Order: sequence, then C-alpha cells, then structure tokens
Amino acid sequence: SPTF
Amino acid sequence: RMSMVVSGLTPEEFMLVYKFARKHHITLTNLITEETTHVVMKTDAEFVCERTLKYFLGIAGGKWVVSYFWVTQSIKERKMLNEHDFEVRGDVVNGRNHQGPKRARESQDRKIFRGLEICCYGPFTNMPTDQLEWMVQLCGASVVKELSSFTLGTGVHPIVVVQPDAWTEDNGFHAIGQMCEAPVVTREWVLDSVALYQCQELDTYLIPQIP
Ligand SMILES: [Cl-]
Ligand code: NI
Repeated sequence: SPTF
Repeated sequence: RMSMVVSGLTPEEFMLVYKFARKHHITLTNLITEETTHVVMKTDAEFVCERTLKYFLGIAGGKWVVSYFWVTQSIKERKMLNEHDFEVRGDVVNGRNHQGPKRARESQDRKIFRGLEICCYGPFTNMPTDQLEWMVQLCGASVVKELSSFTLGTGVHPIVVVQPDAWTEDNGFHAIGQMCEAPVVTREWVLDSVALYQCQELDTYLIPQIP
C-alpha cells in the first residue's frame, strides 16, 4: 500500500 | 459479524492473520467496504503505525483499527483478546499519542465534516479521487464534483481540496479563487483531520489565491  | 482487512503486513504475517480468521470464523478480504468491521495494522511496540488509505477509511468509518499484535497475541494465547486493548495510538506523521481511531468509534453522532460541502479538485496520487471522496462522506461532508456546483446560499460551508504535487501546470491552482468562493486547501487538511479525527482549522493548510 502507499503510505502518506 | 467480524470482517477484516489488513494493512502493511507480509504474506507470512498475512498467513498468521488468516490462521486467526479460520480459528475464529472471522471473514477476511482484500478491499475495505461498508461491511468491514476491523482494520489490522502493522504497528511498532507502542502501536504507532503508518498512514495508509485503509488506515484512513478505517477511522472514517469508525471501524476497529487494531495493531497486528492483537492477532499474534491471540494466537499465542489460544483465544481472542479485546480489540479495546490493542488499538493504535497514532502514526508516524500525526504523533505517537493522538488516539484517532478511539475518538471515531465514539463520534458517529457528530462527524467532523458536519455541514461541509467539499470539492476534491484536480489530479491526486496514491489515492484515487473517489476514495478521498468516500472518505470525506464517511465523515459527514457532502461531495461536490465541479467548482461551479457548490450549493450557493448560506445554509452550508464549502471547501476546495487540492493536492499541488500532482499538477503539471505553472499557475493554475493558485487561481481557483477566481472560479469560486470557497477556501482552498491541500489534501493534508483532510488526511490530518481524519487521522486526529479533529477538524483542522483551515489556517495551516490554506493555499493563496490570485485575486
Ligand atoms: Cl505498503
Ligand atoms: Ni460559518
């Protein structure tokens, strides 16, 4: 998953 | 019943969650939806996790946002411990101790975006637009698609949300204040707001508009  | 998605895990780790799900008759799926009751995060020793979409949609829905340590401990002790006890305190951006998920579970009667019309405007990354929009609706906002279709009047409070990074234009988001009359801000306003589950005075996020 992308992290922000 | 119980339905889980996981975030930040490895297959090995996922397999352990699966073993868990089998034992307890808990459903386990790839994608988060209305039905999802739990969101299982990879945290550190003190339940600090990373911010991922599932993390946000987790808090936004008031689901259980619980450290992966809920699982392994429950396995290790041949039974299912309390979510209550393994909940995630915060994250690597918004602080180790902000208790976001907590608030949420207990605020479904007054949602941070009560009485807001939000328009997610322009291109975004790592996060599909409809998901950001879904996010804000879960918080009580009302989604609007085009700058020119804000609900004029006074009843409501409008807001334009942009992510400057993903723009390929020189001067074009400095100038939204020309085609509407709403405050403008970065996605970080929403994400930050959802993390903490506190509505972040626009102050720190406003973007300057060419008169
Ligand atoms: Cl990831
Ligand atoms: Ni007002």
